[PDB]
Amino acid sequence: SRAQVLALYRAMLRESKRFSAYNYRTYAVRRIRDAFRENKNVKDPVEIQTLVNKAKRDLGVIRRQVHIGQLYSTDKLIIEN
Amino acid sequence: SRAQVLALYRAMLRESKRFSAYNYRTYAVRRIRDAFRENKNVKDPVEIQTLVNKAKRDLGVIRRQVHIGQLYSTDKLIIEN
Amino acid sequence: TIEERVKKIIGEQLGVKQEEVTNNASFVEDLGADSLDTVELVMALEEEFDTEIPDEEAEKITTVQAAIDYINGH
Amino acid sequence: TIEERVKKIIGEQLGVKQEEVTNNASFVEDLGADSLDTVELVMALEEEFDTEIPDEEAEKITTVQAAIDYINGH
Amino acid sequence: DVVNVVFVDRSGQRIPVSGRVGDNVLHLAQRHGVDLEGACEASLACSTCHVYVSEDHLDLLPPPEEREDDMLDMAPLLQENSRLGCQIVLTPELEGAEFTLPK
Amino acid sequence: YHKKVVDHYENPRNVGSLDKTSKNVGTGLVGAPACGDVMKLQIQVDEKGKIVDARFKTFGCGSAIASSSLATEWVKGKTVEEALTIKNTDIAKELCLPPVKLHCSMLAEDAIKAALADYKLKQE
Amino acid sequence: YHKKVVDHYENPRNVGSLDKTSKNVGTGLVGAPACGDVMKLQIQVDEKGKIVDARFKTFGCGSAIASSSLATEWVKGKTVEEALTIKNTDIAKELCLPPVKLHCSMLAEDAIKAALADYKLKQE
Amino acid sequence: LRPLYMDVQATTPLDPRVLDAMLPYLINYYGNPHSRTHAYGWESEAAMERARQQVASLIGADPREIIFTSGATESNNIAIKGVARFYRSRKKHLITTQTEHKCVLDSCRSLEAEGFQVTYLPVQKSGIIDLKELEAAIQPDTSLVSVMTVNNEIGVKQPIAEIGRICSSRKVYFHTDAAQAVGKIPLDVNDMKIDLMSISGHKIYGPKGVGAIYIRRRPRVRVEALQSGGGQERGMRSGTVPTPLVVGLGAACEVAQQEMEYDHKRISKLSERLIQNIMKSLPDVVMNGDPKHHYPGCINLSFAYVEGESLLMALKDVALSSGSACTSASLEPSYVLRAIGTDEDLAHSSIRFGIGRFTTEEEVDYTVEKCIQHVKRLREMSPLWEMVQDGIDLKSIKWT
Amino acid sequence: LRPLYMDVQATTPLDPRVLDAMLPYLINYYGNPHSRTHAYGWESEAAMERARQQVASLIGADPREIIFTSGATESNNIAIKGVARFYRSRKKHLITTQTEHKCVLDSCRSLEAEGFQVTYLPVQKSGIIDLKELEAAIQPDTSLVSVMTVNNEIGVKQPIAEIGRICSSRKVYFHTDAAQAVGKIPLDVNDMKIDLMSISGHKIYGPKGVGAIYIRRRPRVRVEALQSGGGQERGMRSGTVPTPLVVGLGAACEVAQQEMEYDHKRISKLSERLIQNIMKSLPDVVMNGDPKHHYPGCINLSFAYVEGESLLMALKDVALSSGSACTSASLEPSYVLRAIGTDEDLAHSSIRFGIGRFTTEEEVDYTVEKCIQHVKRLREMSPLWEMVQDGIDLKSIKWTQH
Ligand SMILES: *P(=O)(O)OCC(C)(C)[C@@H](O)C(=O)NCCC(=O)NCCSC(=O)CCCCCCCCCCC
Ligand SMILES: *P(=O)(O)OCC(C)(C)[C@@H](O)C(=O)NCCC(=O)NCCSC(=O)CCCCCCCCCCC
Ligand code: FES
Ligand SMILES: [Fe+2]
Ligand SMILES: [Fe+2]
Repeated sequence: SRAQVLALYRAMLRESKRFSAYNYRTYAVRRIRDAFRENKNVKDPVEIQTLVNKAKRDLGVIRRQVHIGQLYSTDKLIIEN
Repeated sequence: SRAQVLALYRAMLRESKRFSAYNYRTYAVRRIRDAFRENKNVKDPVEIQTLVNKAKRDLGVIRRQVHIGQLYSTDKLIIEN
Repeated sequence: TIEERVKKIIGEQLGVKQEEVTNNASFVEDLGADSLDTVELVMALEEEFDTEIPDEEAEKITTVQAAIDYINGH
Repeated sequence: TIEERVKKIIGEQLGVKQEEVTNNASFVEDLGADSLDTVELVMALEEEFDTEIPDEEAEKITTVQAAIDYINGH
Repeated sequence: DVVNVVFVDRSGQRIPVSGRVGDNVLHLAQRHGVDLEGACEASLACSTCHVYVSEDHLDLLPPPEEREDDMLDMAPLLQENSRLGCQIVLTPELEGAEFTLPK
Repeated sequence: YHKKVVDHYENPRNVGSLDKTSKNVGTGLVGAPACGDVMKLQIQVDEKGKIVDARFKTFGCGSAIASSSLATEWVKGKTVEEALTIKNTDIAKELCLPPVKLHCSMLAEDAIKAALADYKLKQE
Repeated sequence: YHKKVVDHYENPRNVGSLDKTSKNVGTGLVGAPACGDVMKLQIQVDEKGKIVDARFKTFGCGSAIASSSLATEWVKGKTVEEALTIKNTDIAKELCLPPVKLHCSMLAEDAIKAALADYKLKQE
Repeated sequence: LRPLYMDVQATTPLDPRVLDAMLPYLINYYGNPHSRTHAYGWESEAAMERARQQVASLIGADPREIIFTSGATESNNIAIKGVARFYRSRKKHLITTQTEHKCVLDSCRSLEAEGFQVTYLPVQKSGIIDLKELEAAIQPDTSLVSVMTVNNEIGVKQPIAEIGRICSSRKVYFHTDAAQAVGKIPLDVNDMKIDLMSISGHKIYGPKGVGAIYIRRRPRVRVEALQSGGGQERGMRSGTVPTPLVVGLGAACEVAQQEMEYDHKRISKLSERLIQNIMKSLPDVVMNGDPKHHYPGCINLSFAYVEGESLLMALKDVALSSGSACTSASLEPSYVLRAIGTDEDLAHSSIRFGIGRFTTEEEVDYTVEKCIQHVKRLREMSPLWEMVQDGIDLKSIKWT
Repeated sequence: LRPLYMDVQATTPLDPRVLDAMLPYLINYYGNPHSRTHAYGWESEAAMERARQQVASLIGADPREIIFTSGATESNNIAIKGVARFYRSRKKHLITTQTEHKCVLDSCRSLEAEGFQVTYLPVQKSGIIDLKELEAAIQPDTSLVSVMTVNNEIGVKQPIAEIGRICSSRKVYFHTDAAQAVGKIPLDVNDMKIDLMSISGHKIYGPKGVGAIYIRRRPRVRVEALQSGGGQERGMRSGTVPTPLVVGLGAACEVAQQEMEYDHKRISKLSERLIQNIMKSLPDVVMNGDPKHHYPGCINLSFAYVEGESLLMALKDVALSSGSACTSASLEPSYVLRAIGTDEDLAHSSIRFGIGRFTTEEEVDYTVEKCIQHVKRLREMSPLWEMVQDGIDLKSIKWTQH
């Protein structure tokens, strides 16, 4: 299931970088990377499947929130210049 | 005037027919039709332009809300069967 | 039957009672309908027959004969 | 220069001090990079150059030379 | 044209003071030493002329001005019988009125 | 609403009436203590001491309709002594009635008892 | 966030110090840190009797710094008698200070008066 | 498949325009309106002040007279308890109606337990108070008079302007609970001489958990604050003001002010349709409340010899409400229908129909058909119907 | 170009997961949770019970012990006033702290006008109450003790467990204001012997206008209801429950339980980063509060010889807060700083920094750089700095005016 996890990681990273807000984008990218690295050595397939399902639900939430934030967007932060 | 107003009417009706909710679809269609019916005999160009601006803003609101409702959709009503 | 379906749609949209509709009656001159009526009649045609009618052909659709020719051709 | 930019991107991604990257250094063995860092490197390559890498071609990108050839070809 | 009023200080002392019609309650205090500050001096901008009017005689006073009410809103220890001393003018109806100074 | 209550309303079991002039029919008609609940419960007895038919009509809540319907089902097929044993506890345990809903079961039991006493009084 | 107040804050004009050990220099220092706004306004009256230079250093809120800058601008190139004509009302009007921040304008007026008094007690 | 919603008196759906106005403050502008040092707080304060102006514009008043609350319950609590506690030294009497909402009635009961004297004015069989009884109930020590504008149970409108004229003649503060009237019937606090008004967000297609109270400044009405804290909202209601909720309230008030005349015409036509179609096909159906002073959006009908919750259970595809004592958690009968002199038999048979902004002729006709069929069914099931059709009078029959 | 947000103590941004949970109930599930006969009410009630269970799981309590409110202000009012009024026949004394939030202090002062006696416990220079003083302040007629968990101005942590064990020994109800501690530090009502707790929705990345109060059921704690009405929320808080708001609050609590261990670690490293870089580059900078019993997310620093509001005005690109009288609408100096023995000179120089879940290293570095340069600029503008560098003593210097 290595390929499935890698594809899910890639999709989660790609969708999170489309966040319009700076805080949400940075937090989502950092949290996804940290969460995937912290579970790198999990061996139990049941726990792996539970983590995969949690990541899928989080990906759906990220897609919806990214789009709705694109619908209602504001100016960039002073640090993004 | 005639051409632009007709095109705006068509776009508003098209966008309103895409509401996921029955409460929102029917009300939007009926309200658009009744408002274009009541403002058919206006002669002042300034009043016409103000009405077109109001309709443009309402079209933007309709597009955003229709998409958000498509993101968070639910079961059809008992009368839609 | 495309003829019957088009006549039914037009009659339901314009209140013509299904007898004042013919193959030579215009939407505005013969039947009582304005441009706002014509827009939803065309939208109802697009709803019943799945076809994205372009604006040019939509303005070309002014009569029942024109609508029937368009639907039969597409 | 594409040659400098690709190596520089790899230097940011893997923390290589800009010295370790060569034209024959692999991502996994030579440098510190698991699959999670390689996915992040491929995405960074897709960002610096607005070229989207297919998954089949992304699998082929395992060394610096593969990325260099892919970028020069496209 | 003499109207007699009673001043109750911050420490519950009734000080009988005699005044005439047309005087200002706030100025009728310092002349007889009742310790009302009235910093703004009838400018309706400080609300340190705060005073409690007796219940019976409160209804006789003319309605407070909008600026007087604006000052009264901020005034500490606000009560339903709270008025501003700078805006109270002695009248024959106000005989026997008692003015209590807020803490 | 509970599955059994919904089923007992949506599917009528013995909704009707029986001839009061008939000697072999006992009729009960009782009412709730603190609400507008009214049940009519009627039982029929054949030549021997067996209940062959029972009909109900209820003005009341859905739970009261369901209680009266279950009461007529349980009454049918028993005798007078076997039907005197039916309690509101059993009716409530069958319908899973919440605490606010025990009045319907008590009213159904009262209707059963009134119908049985009425049968005895007329058969005297 | 008034345009005039931050104008003087981001571009403060006469910030600095002057020689207290000078015959032709008056030094003002009013306010307390416990209160939260302290100003040091210094003037230099020339031989002609007309202020030629002015410097200030202010510890306090932004309106206080704007008031100090405006005071240094206004009292420069004027007579001492003309410098006394400056009131806190004029500074508040110019800076559009809300009633809560009039302490800054009054403090600036006291600083100007203190510098003038220092000159009037030193020139002899 | 979801059922139809005909319960707008309980709560209304959110208007898409209101949600479109709310979302930017739920996504980007999340600052505290009381933060005075940065742009986040500056823009939140600007949005709040605009929302306040919108509410004031709707009710015809000055923006400084508007205080945001968490709902009409808190608005009524503030009005009643604050007025009574502030004017306690001289005024110890309150006047309200027997048909008032439970928040008002419970505040009055608590104040009665607090040593106050409360008079509950009976209503006539039409739901309307007697102005002469109001004038005869006012004492020299009366503090407040509270009469709701539109009744949430039967939908009858009170003579608010006449009541306010009476109260201003007698020098008594007048509070009105307008949670069912704001954005539905014209309201002008100055023409009606209103001193306090309660407003609810989720009755006007706005967000839940937000409300407002109007307090008059000329002549100034004063209240004693109930929520302590840092003196927000001029010291009358402490705690952080929820910016998205107040923005939604302002958007709903503006949308209502624009849509009121069209909505009223549409709802009146639909209410005539529903009432006529129900009456023409079902005998022994009565409308609760007087039709001459009636808001058409709240319809209360009693279906004789049918129980309200059994009818509601039969109508599973329509969301409705009933005054039946069997729908209550505490087995409480309808005190409004007891006040307007309805028999208990017909009070257990009451069904409340709600027609709102998004109600359709399709929904109304479907509800009417379902009601007709299920009432016929339950009447064929009902022993009261049996006895009535069999030439028997309910009153003469003994009941145990 | 919008400024950076570093004011999480005032309010927090809405978490995208919380908004995702809220949106279905703002669009489709608009029913009244108290509607007993139709499906809209049933689904709203189910969502409300789910949110109640989420909050209870976060604070380690039973769901029946959770009552939804409109915020922590209302929760504090309910706790203090209801506990005082319910038991006033025998209990007429209350105990609280001088560094409490204004809702608690104002409720106590409004109870003083009602006939109650209130003791305001002083704090040490660290900001922590002395337990011996609390033990010595308890009377046989003491009703309630109210000590907040995390201070909203300086971020110090009180010994909640010890206070709860003392209150239980003396048979006194214990209330804690945890609006700055929920979802940030571990909380357990049973282990801390807490009888009442206040919770704020928008301090934990939830929606504004919603809160909760925990009321212990065994032993039973009873309050006198403040909001009259239809008897919703166990008769303790009447009115319609705002289903989207309580759903968002529950979602906020569930996210906080999952993310508290990571958030705390990275916020601690960011706070260490900020404090170390400001201290090593600016002399005469003092942190307010004990560094030992401190929550890293709330940092309060005093910059000597620079007024707080001017420094805030300089940092026009960073959203912050101060404790200066000049920032207050009534010229009110910070009473929390006065209670911890901060001299008046440094009270006007205090700046509050807030670090949350959505704060980046780049924001911290940018804020530190801007603060360093602007403090240097303002010190070069200050007369106090000029006198201090001259060798003069500000304390001995008498002040020509006030
Ligand atoms: P056709 O008969 O050839 O042409 C018809 C028209 C109306 C175009 C023609 O009679 C004409 O030229 N009339 C002159 C005046 C005019 O142009 N009227 C229309 C102006 S635009 C208008 O009326 C805007 C209406 C806004 C509706 C808002 C709906 C909001 C819905 C909200 C849902 C949430
Ligand atoms: P690479 O060396 O080839 O390794 C690849 C992997 C990790 C797949 C391989 O080493 C492996 O098989 N490891 C076994 C364990 C494993 O794969 N665990 C991963 C489980 S899925 C996971 O980590 C879920 C992460 C969920 C993050 C949710 C973030 C939500 C953010 C919300 C706010 C925006
Ligand atoms: S003296 Fe200031 S208000 Fe009367
Ligand atoms: Fe019942
Ligand atoms: Fe200042």
